[PDB]
Amino acid sequence: VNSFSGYLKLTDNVYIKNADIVEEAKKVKPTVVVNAANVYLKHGGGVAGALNKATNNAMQVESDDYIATNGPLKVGGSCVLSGHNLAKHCLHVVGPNVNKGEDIQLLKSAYENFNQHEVLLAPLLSAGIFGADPIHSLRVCVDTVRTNVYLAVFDKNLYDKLVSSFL
Ligand SMILES: CCc1c[nH]c2ncnc(NN3C(=O)CC[C@@H]3C)c12
Ligand SMILES: [Cl-]
Repeated sequence: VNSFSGYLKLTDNVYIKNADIVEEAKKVKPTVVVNAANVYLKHGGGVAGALNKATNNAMQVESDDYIATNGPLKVGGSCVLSGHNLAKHCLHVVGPNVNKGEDIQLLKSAYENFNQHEVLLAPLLSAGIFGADPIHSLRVCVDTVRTNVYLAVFDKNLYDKLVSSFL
């Protein structure tokens, strides 16, 4: 038993809710919150901008030090950093940005990072401002992640579409 509440069980291991991931994180304080990161960990907008704002920019400060030491992530890759006031850890995961021509097949690689964590709160990777169809992102998630994932979808109209088209 865990502290997540109000989710639709899509499968044995995937759950979904209409909520802002930032508010879910503040309420639950999960072990792992997933950020929809870019390779430079420049958290300007979308999920990343919202999470970073909620940390009062501490996420960005930590991220800039990470990049200065290690260089950029790979598309499809990830790193574990602090979750600051939102979670124990933040798993920064880079899904492909189809607006930049990046291979949508890399979305499966991106979701594979989730399997290194038993339970995660997460957004739909590559969707939103990253340009991919959220319906596709949800399907890849279900077909790739085997650990317990709680997906927060802020857009209510999209949530309804994701639910209705699922089975
Ligand atoms: C609007 C930005 C945002 C803030 N907090 C969020 N929490 C969850 N998802 C979010 N955005 N997204 C959707 O709602 C559908 C896919 C895309 C990632 C957000
Ligand atoms: Cl977004």
